[PDB]
Amino acid sequence: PVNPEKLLVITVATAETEGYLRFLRSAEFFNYTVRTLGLGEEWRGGDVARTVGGGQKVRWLKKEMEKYADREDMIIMFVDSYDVILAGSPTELLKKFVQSGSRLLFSAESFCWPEWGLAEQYPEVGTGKRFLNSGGFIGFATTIHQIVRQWKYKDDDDDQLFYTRLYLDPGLREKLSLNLDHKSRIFQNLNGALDEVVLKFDRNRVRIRNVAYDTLPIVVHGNGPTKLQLNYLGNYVPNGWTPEGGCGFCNQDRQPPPRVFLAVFVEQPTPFLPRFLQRLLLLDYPPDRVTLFLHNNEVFHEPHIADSWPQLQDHFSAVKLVGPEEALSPGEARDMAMDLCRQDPECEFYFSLDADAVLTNLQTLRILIEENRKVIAPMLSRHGKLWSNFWGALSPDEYYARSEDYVELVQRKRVGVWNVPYISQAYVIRGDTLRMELPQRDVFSGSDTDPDMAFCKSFRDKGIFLHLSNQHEFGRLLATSRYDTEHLHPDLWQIFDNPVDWKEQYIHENYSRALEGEGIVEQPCPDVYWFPLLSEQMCDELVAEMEHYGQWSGGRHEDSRLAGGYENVPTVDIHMKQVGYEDQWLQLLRTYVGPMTESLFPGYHTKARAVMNFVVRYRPDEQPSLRPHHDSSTFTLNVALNHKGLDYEGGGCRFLRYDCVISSPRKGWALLHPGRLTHYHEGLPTTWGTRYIMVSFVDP
Amino acid sequence: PVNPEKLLVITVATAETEGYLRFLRSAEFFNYTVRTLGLGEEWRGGDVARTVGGGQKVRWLKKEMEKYADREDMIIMFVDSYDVILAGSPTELLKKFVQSGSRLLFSAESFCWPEWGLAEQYPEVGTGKRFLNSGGFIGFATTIHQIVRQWKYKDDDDDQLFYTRLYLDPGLREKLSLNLDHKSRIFQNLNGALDEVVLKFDRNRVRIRNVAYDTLPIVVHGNGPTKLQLNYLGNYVPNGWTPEGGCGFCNQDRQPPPRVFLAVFVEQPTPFLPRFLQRLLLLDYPPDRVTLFLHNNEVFHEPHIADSWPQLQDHFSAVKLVGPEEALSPGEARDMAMDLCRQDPECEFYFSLDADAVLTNLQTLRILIEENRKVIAPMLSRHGKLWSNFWGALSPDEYYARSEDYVELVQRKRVGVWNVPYISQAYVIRGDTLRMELPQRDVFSGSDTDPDMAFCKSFRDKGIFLHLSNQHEFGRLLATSRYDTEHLHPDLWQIFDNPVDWKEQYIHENYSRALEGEGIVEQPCPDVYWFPLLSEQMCDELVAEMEHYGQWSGGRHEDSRLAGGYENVPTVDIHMKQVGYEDQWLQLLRTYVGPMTESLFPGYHTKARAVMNFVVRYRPDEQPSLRPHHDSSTFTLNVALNHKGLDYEGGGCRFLRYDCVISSPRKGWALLHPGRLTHYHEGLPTTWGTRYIMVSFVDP
Ligand SMILES: *[C@@H]1O[C@H](CO)[C@@H](O[C@@H]2O[C@H](CO)[C@@H](O)[C@H](O)[C@H]2NC(C)=O)[C@H](O)[C@H]1NC(C)=O
Ligand SMILES: *[C@@H]1O[C@H](CO)[C@@H](O[C@@H]2O[C@H](CO)[C@@H](O)[C@H](O)[C@H]2NC(C)=O)[C@H](O)[C@H]1NC(C)=O
Ligand SMILES: O=c1ccn([C@@H]2O[C@H](COP(=O)(O)OP(=O)(O)O)[C@@H](O)[C@H]2O)c(=O)[nH]1
Ligand SMILES: O=c1ccn([C@@H]2O[C@H](COP(=O)(O)OP(=O)(O)O)[C@@H](O)[C@H]2O)c(=O)[nH]1
Ligand SMILES: *[C@@H]1O[C@H](CO)[C@@H](O)[C@H](O)[C@H]1NC(C)=O
Ligand SMILES: *[C@@H]1O[C@H](CO)[C@@H](O)[C@H](O)[C@H]1NC(C)=O
Ligand SMILES: O=C(O)CCC(=O)C(=O)O
Ligand SMILES: O=C(O)CCC(=O)C(=O)O
Ligand SMILES: [Fe+2]
Ligand SMILES: [Fe+2]
Ligand SMILES: [Fe+2]
Ligand SMILES: [Fe+2]
Ligand SMILES: [Mn+2]
Ligand SMILES: [Mn+2]
Repeated sequence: PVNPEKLLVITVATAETEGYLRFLRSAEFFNYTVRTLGLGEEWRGGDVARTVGGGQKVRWLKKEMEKYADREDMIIMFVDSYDVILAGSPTELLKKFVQSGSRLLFSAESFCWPEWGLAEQYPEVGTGKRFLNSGGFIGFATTIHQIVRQWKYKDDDDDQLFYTRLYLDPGLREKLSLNLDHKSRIFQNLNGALDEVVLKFDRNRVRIRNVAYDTLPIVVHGNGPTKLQLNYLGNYVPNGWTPEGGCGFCNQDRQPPPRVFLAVFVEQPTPFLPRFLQRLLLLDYPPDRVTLFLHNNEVFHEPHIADSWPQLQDHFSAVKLVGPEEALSPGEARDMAMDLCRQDPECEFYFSLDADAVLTNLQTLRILIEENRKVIAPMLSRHGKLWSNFWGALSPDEYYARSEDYVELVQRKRVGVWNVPYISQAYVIRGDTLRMELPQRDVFSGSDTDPDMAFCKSFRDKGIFLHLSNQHEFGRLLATSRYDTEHLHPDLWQIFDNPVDWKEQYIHENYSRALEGEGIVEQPCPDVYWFPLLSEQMCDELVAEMEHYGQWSGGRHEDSRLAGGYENVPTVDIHMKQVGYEDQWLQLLRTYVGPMTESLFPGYHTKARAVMNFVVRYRPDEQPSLRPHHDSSTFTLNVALNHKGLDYEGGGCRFLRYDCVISSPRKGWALLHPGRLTHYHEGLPTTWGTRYIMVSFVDP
Repeated sequence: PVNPEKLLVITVATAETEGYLRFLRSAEFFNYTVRTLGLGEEWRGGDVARTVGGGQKVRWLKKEMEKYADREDMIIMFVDSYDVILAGSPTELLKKFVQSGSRLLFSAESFCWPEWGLAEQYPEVGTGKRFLNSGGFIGFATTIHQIVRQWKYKDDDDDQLFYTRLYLDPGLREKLSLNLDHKSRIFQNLNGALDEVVLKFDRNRVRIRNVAYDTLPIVVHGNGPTKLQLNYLGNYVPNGWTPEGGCGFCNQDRQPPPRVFLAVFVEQPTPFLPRFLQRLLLLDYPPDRVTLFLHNNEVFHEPHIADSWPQLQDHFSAVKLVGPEEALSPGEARDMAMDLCRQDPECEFYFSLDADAVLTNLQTLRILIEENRKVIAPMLSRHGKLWSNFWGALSPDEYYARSEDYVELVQRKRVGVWNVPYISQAYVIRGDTLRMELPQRDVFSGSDTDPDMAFCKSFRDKGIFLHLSNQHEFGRLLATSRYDTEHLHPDLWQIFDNPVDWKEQYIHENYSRALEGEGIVEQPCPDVYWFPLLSEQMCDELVAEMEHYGQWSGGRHEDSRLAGGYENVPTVDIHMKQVGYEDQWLQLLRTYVGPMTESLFPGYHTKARAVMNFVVRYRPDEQPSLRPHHDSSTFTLNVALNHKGLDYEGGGCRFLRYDCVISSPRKGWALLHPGRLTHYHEGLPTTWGTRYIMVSFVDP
């Protein structure tokens, strides 16, 4: 049994990047002893991401190995650091090294790189990997010194070619007992083997398994174009996220805060923008520490911004509006906003927030800052769907792809802080990072690629992780796809596409409490119920939309009311069909009035069918009253839309068989009474002003 | 001006017949002085109704005229009496006689009778009547004596031929100044002039006008086959019936009573016979003075007679039943019944009453006896129609005909006691008349003519008036036309043909009071009303009819009830359609339930449409309960059909939204509640016995 105190891990790292730090954490988890070569030095090994190079590693390792040239008691494993994680213990590692019978075991990979012609010189291996990879090897310090001491080439010469040629010397391969880990018992290179690697979960740690060879590798190497696949595995392996411990590096359970530049982007017509702008005043972060930048690209939203701007200017430290008249593209506005923070050394954090992001968690900005990441996004999802503001994987084209764990993350089956290839709509970036690692202005622009993808590609090219937290519930994403802007109040038509936000804006705030009991619902007349249904904003916008149409009913107009053996009881009104709001209003009936009626009339069942839905206008100068009649409905819904006293004087609804009068209606409240046989009723005359009501004859 | 004290009317009458008495009344009305010749003598003038004769009148007049052979101061008018009425005063009569310039004025008629060949010998008259009639003449006593003294022929020789031949002597016609009343200024003979005579009304008397000659005759002579037309006129002229005085011989405004033989005839299956038989016990006449004879021709009615007979035998003086097993024809039974009274000198009055005659006036028999007529019938009419138990006129065939005043009599625009040609269904005949004037047994039989017509013809042949009183409301006539006897209780199906009698038998006695207010209707649960609808007999017969059908509902049977989003709520029941009672039950709904629902739910209007009408049977051993549900109706009718306690133990109807229970239903009473939305309800389990209810889902 080889003593783990005799094992030393050597790696190379010119800077403490997130990948290197991820490597060290995995090393410390298993109590590995790591020696890092080359910190602070300038990397002269060339663009190893694009071509060959890396000889500076061999030079640095050769110098280091002269100390141990005679240390036959020492085992050394050289590995990369930026794209390597450790999945197994030193004890298991040494046990497997001894089992190999090798004196210097190199990792094996599928490709013969960089010289593909040398493939013939390699020994024939049946079913395992055949060729050498220089990203990881392990052997006796004496044997390794005899190999690396022969380095005498340029810092930008290829390291793997150097080891390959020495390994292809049959006499040297035999003299020193060199070997390759063909079946990935110790080293797992990802390039050319993605379909062979799966995560193997344990209670408080995660590994990988090679299903081709049925092994559990110690070293996971995201070599070549597999950095993002290694990013995925590194979210779990070895103690990233565990079934019983949860994530292993997030905050989990949570004097001046850092100054922040908040950039808000309005790049398309988006619903509920006044609500979004009002919410900015409610973000739980000291506003004197926040500078606001708002780019509005829509003339449709200029009135919305204008209404909010006095409150925003009075609220935040400083404000800046870039309107549609600047003719800025989205990529130019986002480059501008980010560079305003980049060129300001007092900007410690950049917070980018799009208009379709609804932050229900007012502590979002705090939470993300405490995570102490370079880049981090809150997970936002569209209500009741899988679509959200991040990607778990990339197609080969670098386009959208669904990761293996995407649904688990979106459904918050697994929560934590996740290294992901793409984020959007909301993210917090460290100002230091913009100054030191992404100093260019063309972050979102510069190519024909979509700006939000160029942004993410810009950071992946620099080795900057893009983090995503679902540790908390942060909010949701508005549907903006086909937002019909040709209305006086377009958000009235948003009941289908954005129902949660529609309910918060238009359904009465005390509606849901009334539906749960709690003694809000009243019964002013025997079988006539009274409950809050619409908010004041819904009433005001519906009335406005009606008057904007203008074409109220006149003579010859017929309604479905029964009085004295006749249906000749008309009202001056507009039907929802005329204004194209019937489908929308029928949805309100199914979702909100139906369940209320079944609660108040136990035993009755409804699907809220209604052919007759209309807004009535009473006025002393045209039609102020409505004579006694029955409704052609099983039950009738009657919603007030303005204020008695302020907007009109005059009575409301009289139920004759009960001598019971609703004399003081309440604005967003609805009456619910039977339509036939029992509740013969009358609309009392409006004597001053104008009285609006919304009526539906449901279940005719 | 000729003194009316010089005028003497002479007529002939061997018996004080109704026609003679009618003549004398008209004579006394105008203060005429009448000398009647031949009373008590045997009539030897032959059958003047069938052929020639009447010379006995001329012989009797000749003897009488010898007293006045020299009385030039005296004017004498000879007229018939049995078929003559006087329509004018002696003063007007003498004024017209003088105006004629005649010394002996004979009446004129259209026909030259009895020798038609003598027509050529008559003077030519332009447009008036040409030939002589011996039924009336007026002249000086000296001139008349010179004519009648030449009589020397047989008692059965023709009187009119005698006068005609003397009138056709041109020298004698000239010597004595004989004339004919060509234009009916004084005498109106009806034969051949019916289309010329109309009634002329005054305030307190009635005349006739000749529209051909525009005259007002003094004497109306129903000569030949016009006796019945004279009967019609005699109902008015001169003071029979007047617009301001009413009838002039009826009682108008009304110690042992006469003994009566009451003969009841059941010659066809007739509805409501048990009610008819029960009514016999309620006729307001001392039953110890009444003998009952009942002829039942229908085996269908034998059980009905059997049930009633103990009460009838105990009630009346004596009773006699002739059943179907005697095989008596209607004419034989009516001959038998009438002859039982005829051969019994203690029978002072005969009262014949048919089973389809409903006497609503329990004083009928008294009223008719007080009228002191030989024959008299109460006017009975079929409800809401003109058909009734008399004819006003006869066709030439002696068949049915509508008289000019028939509708006025049936509608009781004119009331009185009327001389009519035909009566039926109910009449009171003086026993003396049967003994002395109609002694034959074959009154209804003897020919192929219908028995009821033979009866009336028998009396008209004897000169017996058939009287009809509409002076009071006496009753009605049942429709018996198509009485469907193939039912367990056929009278249940009589709602159309006999609705007044159907209502009295089957509709609850206190229903109509409840419909007029009076605080019978109850409201045991909020909008659930409770009123009496059916009588106990209706409930018992409907249940019996249901059990007699027997085929109650079982598994797989579906009803129109809504519970928990489903229509799977069945009852063990029978639908009215299955037993062929739906049309009948829908008529009950329209007539009785509809108007009640409109009274209790002001504003609602109904035509009582119902596809779902059925009787439910609850039993502990099959289906004792009915789970909570809604009804597929605007409102629901729910009628109990038996007694809680006596017939079943267990609850009734529970309305869940009100915690209101109808725990003690009342038999013929009905519940009336809404069917939808508000009155979710349950049928509580029947724990002992059997519970029947009648349900209708009206206005679905
Ligand atoms: C919803 O209900 C709350 C509480 O029941 C209402 O709040 C009250 O508002 C009145 C004036 O409108 C105040 O006088 C009370 O003090 C408030 N009570 C509380 C507990 O805050 C609220 O107004 C209701 N919402 C709407 C739209 O009517
Ligand atoms: C119709 O109403 C009358 C009176 O309202 C009912 O007669 C009463 O009957 C009860 C017993 O049933 C007696 O105790 C009372 O004395 C009666 N009152 C009178 C004024 O006679 C009659 O029962 C009702 N008819 C039906 C079929 O229920
Ligand atoms: O600027 C650099 C680039 C490279 N490296 C080290 O050199 C190794 C080789 O780089 P890379 O993993 O990107 O090459 P690949 O494995 O894809 O061939 C990295 O893991 C780092 O340990 C470094 O220290 N500084
Ligand atoms: O039995 C009789 C029949 C006849 N008359 C009288 O004779 C008249 C002639 O009879 P009738 O009127 O029937 O003959 P007609 O007018 O039809 O020729 C009657 O009016 C009676 O006055 C009579 O006294 N006894
Ligand atoms: C690592 O070493 C420390 C002693 O410094 C020990 O407490 C810890 O349990 C070790 N961890 C493992 C995984 O062996
Ligand atoms: C008939 O005579 C009486 C006198 O006895 C007289 O009172 C009556 O008014 C007279 N009637 C007529 C109609 O002349
Ligand atoms: O005026 C009211 O509140 C009642 C109006 C009404 O009942 C109707 O619209 O049919
Ligand atoms: O049992 C009862 O009285 C109620 C029965 C009922 O409601 C029905 O027949 O539908
Ligand atoms: Fe309308
Ligand atoms: Fe209404
Ligand atoms: Fe049924
Ligand atoms: Fe029911
Ligand atoms: Mn590498
Ligand atoms: Mn005559």
